[PDB]
Amino acid sequence: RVANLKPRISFNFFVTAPKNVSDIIPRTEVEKAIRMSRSRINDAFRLNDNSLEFLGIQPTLGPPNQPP
Amino acid sequence: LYYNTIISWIMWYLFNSFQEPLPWSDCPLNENQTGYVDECARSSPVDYFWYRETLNISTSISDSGSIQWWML
Ligand SMILES: *[C@@H]1O[C@H](CO)[C@@H](O[C@@H]2O[C@H](CO)[C@@H](O)[C@H](O)[C@H]2NC(C)=O)[C@H](O)[C@H]1NC(C)=O
Ligand SMILES: *[C@@H]1O[C@H](CO)[C@@H](O)[C@H](O)[C@H]1NC(C)=O
Ligand SMILES: *[C@@H]1O[C@H](CO)[C@@H](O)[C@H](O)[C@H]1NC(C)=O
Repeated sequence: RVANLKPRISFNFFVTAPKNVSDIIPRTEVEKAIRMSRSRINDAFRLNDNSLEFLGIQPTLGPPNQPP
Repeated sequence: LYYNTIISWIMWYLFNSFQEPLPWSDCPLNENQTGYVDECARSSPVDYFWYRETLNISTSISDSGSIQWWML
């Protein structure tokens, strides 16, 4: 369910159980679902985690190195 | 005496080339790999190669540490 569509391209969304309109999936379970498939959503729109921001969800990993 | 110490700092920056992700181009991470080091986030990553990774500088002239073997 999408609300508050702006020109900058910003909206809010929340997820609901398939026919139970009263059952809203909690925000902590949607953040874990988006973190699992963020690389797949970025590729469908050609964005790169700085052009597709989920406010409240941050990229975390990536330790650098190689010289042994 | 000191003019040949500036050349030893130039030789340290020449040895640290020959690699495409140059060592002064990015910050290292924390113990917990979640964010950058606290004084690399406030300052530049080039300042966290000269002051902390090359010199390992202290907070005053009145306290000195050890010989810092890689600059020896
Ligand atoms: C739709 O979802 C609501 C929850 O949002 C379900 O309501 C629960 O119903 C059970 C038993 O009927 C109660 O024990 C829970 O306390 C209810 N939850 C809340 C938050 O009130 C409702 O049953 C669901 N409907 C269907 C058809 O699955
Ligand atoms: C960061 O990780 C280390 C494990 O090496 C741990 O000892 C330390 O307590 C952690 N710091 C925080 C703030 O959790
Ligand atoms: C200099 O570096 C060593 C390890 O390389 C560290 O133990 C020491 O605390 C550093 N000195 C200062 C003043 O931070």
